Amino acid sequence: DSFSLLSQITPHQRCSFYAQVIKTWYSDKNFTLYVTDYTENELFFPMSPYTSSSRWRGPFGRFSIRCILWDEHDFYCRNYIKEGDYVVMKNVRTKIDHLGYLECILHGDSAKRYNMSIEKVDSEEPELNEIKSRKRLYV
Repeated sequence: DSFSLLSQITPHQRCSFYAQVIKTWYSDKNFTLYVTDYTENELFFPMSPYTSSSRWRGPFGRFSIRCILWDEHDFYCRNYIKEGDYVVMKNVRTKIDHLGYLECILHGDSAKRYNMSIEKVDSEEPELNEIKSRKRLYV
């Protein structure tokens, strides 16, 4: 249907959003992104500022969502989407993990049944103006 702020997404729905990539992690099974639009969601994991060792600089608290990418989504993004990039995720699915936190999932879809996509957004696009503005306010 249309785009949501990350504060508006709920579990077990299809949604679309713009976000900034905070963290990436590739593995032999999948590719993981942690993204934010600097809006808070009560089901996101609360990122701690106190962790003894971490390369995460922010945002802290419940402001970012983990996205797991498998199969073609992994192969496409794993050496392409980078920390600090802006992304637009379209028609992606949300779920709740074993511990109750929201996450986003992109399952391999060779049948092309669900129409999902993730693409990089050029940093000058106006749809990113609110993220940039909220980042300033968050900080």
